Amino acid sequence: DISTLPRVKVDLVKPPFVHAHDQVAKTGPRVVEFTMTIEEKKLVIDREGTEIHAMTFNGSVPGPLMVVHENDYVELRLINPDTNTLLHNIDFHAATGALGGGALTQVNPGEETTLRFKATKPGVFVYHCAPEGMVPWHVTSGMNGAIMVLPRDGLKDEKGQPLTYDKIYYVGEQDFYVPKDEAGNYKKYETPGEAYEDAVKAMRTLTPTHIVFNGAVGALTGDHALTAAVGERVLVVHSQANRDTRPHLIGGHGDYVWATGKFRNPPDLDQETWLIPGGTAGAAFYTFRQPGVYAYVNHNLIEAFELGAAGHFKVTGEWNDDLMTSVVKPAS
Amino acid sequence: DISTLPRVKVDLVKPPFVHAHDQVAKTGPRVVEFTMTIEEKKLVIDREGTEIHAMTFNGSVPGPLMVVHENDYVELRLINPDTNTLLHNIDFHAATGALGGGALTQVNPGEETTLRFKATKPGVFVYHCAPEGMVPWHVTSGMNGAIMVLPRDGLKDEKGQPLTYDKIYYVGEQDFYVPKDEAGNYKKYETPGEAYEDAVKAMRTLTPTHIVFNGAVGALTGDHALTAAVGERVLVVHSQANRDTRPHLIGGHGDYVWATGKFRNPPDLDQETWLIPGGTAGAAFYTFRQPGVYAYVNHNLIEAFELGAAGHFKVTGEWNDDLMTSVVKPAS
Amino acid sequence: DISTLPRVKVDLVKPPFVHAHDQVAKTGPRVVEFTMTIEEKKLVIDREGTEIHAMTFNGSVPGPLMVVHENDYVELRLINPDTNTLLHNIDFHAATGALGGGALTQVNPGEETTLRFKATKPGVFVYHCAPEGMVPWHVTSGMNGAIMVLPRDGLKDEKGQPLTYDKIYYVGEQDFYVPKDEAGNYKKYETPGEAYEDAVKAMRTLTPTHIVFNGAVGALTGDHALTAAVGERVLVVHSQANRDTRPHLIGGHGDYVWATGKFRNPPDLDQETWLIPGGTAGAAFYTFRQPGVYAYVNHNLIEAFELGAAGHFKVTGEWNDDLMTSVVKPAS
Ligand SMILES: O=N[O-]
Ligand SMILES: O=N[O-]
Ligand SMILES: O=N[O-]
Ligand SMILES: O=N[O-]
Ligand SMILES: O=N[O-]
Ligand SMILES: O=N[O-]
Ligand SMILES: O=N[O-]
Ligand SMILES: O=N[O-]
Ligand SMILES: O=N[O-]
Ligand SMILES: O=N[O-]
Ligand SMILES: O=N[O-]
Ligand SMILES: O=N[O-]
Ligand SMILES: O=N[O-]
Ligand SMILES: O=N[O-]
Ligand SMILES: O=N[O-]
Ligand SMILES: O=N[O-]
Ligand SMILES: O=N[O-]
Ligand SMILES: O=N[O-]
Ligand SMILES: [Cu+2]
Ligand SMILES: [Cu+2]
Ligand SMILES: [Cu+2]
Ligand SMILES: [Cu+2]
Ligand SMILES: [Cu+2]
Ligand SMILES: [Cu+2]
Repeated sequence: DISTLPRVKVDLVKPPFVHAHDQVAKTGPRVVEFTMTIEEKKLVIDREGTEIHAMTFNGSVPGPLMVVHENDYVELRLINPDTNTLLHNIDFHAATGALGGGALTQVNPGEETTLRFKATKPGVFVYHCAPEGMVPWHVTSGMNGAIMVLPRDGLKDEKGQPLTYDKIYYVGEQDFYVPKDEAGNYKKYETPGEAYEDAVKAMRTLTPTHIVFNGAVGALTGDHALTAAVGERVLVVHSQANRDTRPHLIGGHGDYVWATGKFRNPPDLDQETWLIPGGTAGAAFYTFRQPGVYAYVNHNLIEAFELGAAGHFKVTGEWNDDLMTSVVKPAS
Repeated sequence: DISTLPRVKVDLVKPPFVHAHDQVAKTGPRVVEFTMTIEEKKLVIDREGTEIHAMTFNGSVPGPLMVVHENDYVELRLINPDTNTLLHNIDFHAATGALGGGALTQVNPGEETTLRFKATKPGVFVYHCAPEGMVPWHVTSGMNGAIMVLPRDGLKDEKGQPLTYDKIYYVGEQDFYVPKDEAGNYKKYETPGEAYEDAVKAMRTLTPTHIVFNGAVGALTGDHALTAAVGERVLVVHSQANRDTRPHLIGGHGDYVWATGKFRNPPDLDQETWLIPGGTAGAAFYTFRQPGVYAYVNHNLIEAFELGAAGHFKVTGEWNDDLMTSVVKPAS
Repeated sequence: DISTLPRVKVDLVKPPFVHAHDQVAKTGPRVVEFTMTIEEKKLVIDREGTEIHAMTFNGSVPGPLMVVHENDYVELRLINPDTNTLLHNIDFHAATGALGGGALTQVNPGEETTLRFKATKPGVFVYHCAPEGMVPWHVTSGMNGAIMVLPRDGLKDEKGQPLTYDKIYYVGEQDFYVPKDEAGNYKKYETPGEAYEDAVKAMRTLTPTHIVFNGAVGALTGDHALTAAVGERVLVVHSQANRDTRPHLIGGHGDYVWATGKFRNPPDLDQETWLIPGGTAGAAFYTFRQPGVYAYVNHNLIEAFELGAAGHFKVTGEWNDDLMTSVVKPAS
């Protein structure tokens, strides 16, 4: 009887940050309420000024990470304002039935809907838009995110002992397929609907023009680098709604990885690189042991360093010479 | 001494159905006899009327699923009638030696051969044609299928308790590479041999023109949708003989998945999407909990909704509002 | 205190062979010293005489396999002679900090450097060149290899019992992207630097022109086939520094596979085919049971038989008819 359960309202934050939550559940099951507003907007995705018409949940690519516990109810109010032009919906891979909620959430511009589902399976899961006849176009225009359903007693290692993270980041990786003219220049369109048939042709090549983290080439660099300190335990959630990726922390490892993101399974240990299949979210836990700049990449290095799938951590603290040292610096 | 073992003759059925078998072995080891006849035939693969010269085992793409138990002997009579034009053979990934039987089964049109092998390893496995110098052409023309070798005591969960399926379906996913003229129109050929050099060039792009389930775009839809009922336990065997795929049940999960298809390993639990590498068969077990239409896709959504890798389940029974419900239907 | 540890100098051997080592450690932790010399050289990669400017560690593609034990120190002297033209470095995925050593090992032609790191995590790991702004170009020109960090007590099966290999081979798989003129003919260049902008354009297609084992189409065939005997236990280490692969032994299996190469995890059993993600090394253990020719392939069969990713084992000994036999040889 759901009317007797506590309700809690959560305000979502922009990726790669994550809203505040408890790892170990401090209450019984709740109905957790979220609101998202669909925004169709122009996005500049690279250093050259290439623009697309992005389709977003809450104004960002990816959409924000939602965090609940196993056997909570998720109640989502989804708003499609009349400033948009397209019909949208939402499919949660975490949910059971009705095409993951897609069949129940079709909203024209000017409409809203509220869906509730029970989070019965622990893990990270993709959510994405999926309107009949236009599914890949929506998804590859940026309309995807993830939801983390924590076990009520938090995360566990391969022996069942507690694993506790100090920080958590969300990396959404996005494949874009920007249409090109005959010579290979990217095309521009006034509206999203203009691009439709050129978008289909670009997608059918199966060759993305850009692969980015957090919506743009270089989005997780500079002043937007991820930060941590030596000794901190960091959880990195990584989603790809459409195409396989293979994350790698340059200078580190995945100490504990759930590559396909489902926490009832034991993690894989000591990974150099792991495969997250398209349509999946995964999670990697790492304890930093050395200070400095780290790069976090898709380890198809072309996709990383030419197409955009690379970000940075900046880590503070003490250098450990036992782990690594230059015995003879580069010299003639 | 094989002459003292019982012999049983099995008649194969068309995919996505599977011949009758026992999950838990009701007899000791047997020699299980199968016959397959190679058919080269014209196939229409999409709604536009694109035709290829398919190369098939038993007239279907994929070839039929064979089912035996661990330590049975498989005896296959392979017939290549003189109405075909090409040399064929068979390679079982389940078998040990002689290129999986490929070296022993080369049959010109007008010839037959009988191979026997012992099924020493439990799991689902690919089989495919593999004639010297023309291996990918045969495979990507549809000449592949799968064989399931059940443990003698049936399937087990991650704790070693019995898992029993009520229904079993076989989904063969096929990458096709249809040659195109300069403008991008699909070419046509009177005979398979005509296509050879254009087929090689099309394959070398590594970009399939169509990716389909059960031999055609929309083959597992409409009146050919897969069916189940709420509460039924369904095993879905999925093979891809040449290229990676990432199955996903839209509105459901893989409760227990053997992504690389080998049953001595514990299954992965609660999967949203799983990766079956090319040259592998995998298996996913799901208990349906909600009625309605489900879509089963390769979750590269371009491959699914543009190139053809999507089918449907239609599930009957009672809706459960506790799992999912529309709190406020789409409204202005 | 590292000055009190024994030092041992190892001389590396050309792939696919591996330098002599102990499986179970016969000493305490050591500093293990290796030298590698960078060689930029012309390489013929296919039967047609296509040439590239390869960038190599120690003259080979892949670079040589290094073998140490968990908690040894690796000390590498890296030499870039003044006959080379480019700046190089090395990144070990086995190492912790400084971009896997990349930040500390930048060597112009005419320079050398010595790096030491502690091998804290057991497994096979990729190493590769990774100079700032030119990472994929170096890697896809062949500048990668692998390092195996054995547990001090050797390898273990899924139950923790010892697994001992009689032979070990290293297969480096390399994706090349040879630039093409308008008609599709491969281009030629006097120097590596000439190719730079054409190399970037070729890479951005994400479509390799050649995928090879040990640096050339057909390198592991003929008199260079891998050898074994019936009853031998063989470990095959396989790396791919940039792109996913799916190894398969034709006529055999992976009895025990660490697909992502990290030995603290239990192996997967009875694999037909396994996925090694790009930027990973994996390892497969097999006991041969039948004599004859086996092919070891990437089971995207186009990549194998058209693009070059295939090699051979030749296995000697006794044929076992119980496992497989021709009951009726091919006949009219
Ligand atoms: O600015 N809206 O695509
Ligand atoms: O956009 N309707 O609230
Ligand atoms: O789905 N593409 O890896
Ligand atoms: O091909 N998937 O990155
Ligand atoms: O190890 N960095 O690609
Ligand atoms: O999907 N389990 O990591
Ligand atoms: O109709 N045979 O290709
Ligand atoms: O086609 N020979 O039976
Ligand atoms: O083998 N192609 O995923
Ligand atoms: O790229 N494999 O679907
Ligand atoms: O969740 N359906 O792509
Ligand atoms: O291959 N084991 O699922
Ligand atoms: O011959 N050096 O590229
Ligand atoms: O190339 N310097 O030793
Ligand atoms: O990274 N390509 O499989
Ligand atoms: O697409 N990787 O072989
Ligand atoms: O089974 N050989 O591709
Ligand atoms: O990465 N473990 O096989
Ligand atoms: Cu949408
Ligand atoms: Cu989906
Ligand atoms: Cu054939
Ligand atoms: Cu095969
Ligand atoms: Cu280099
Ligand atoms: Cu790397």
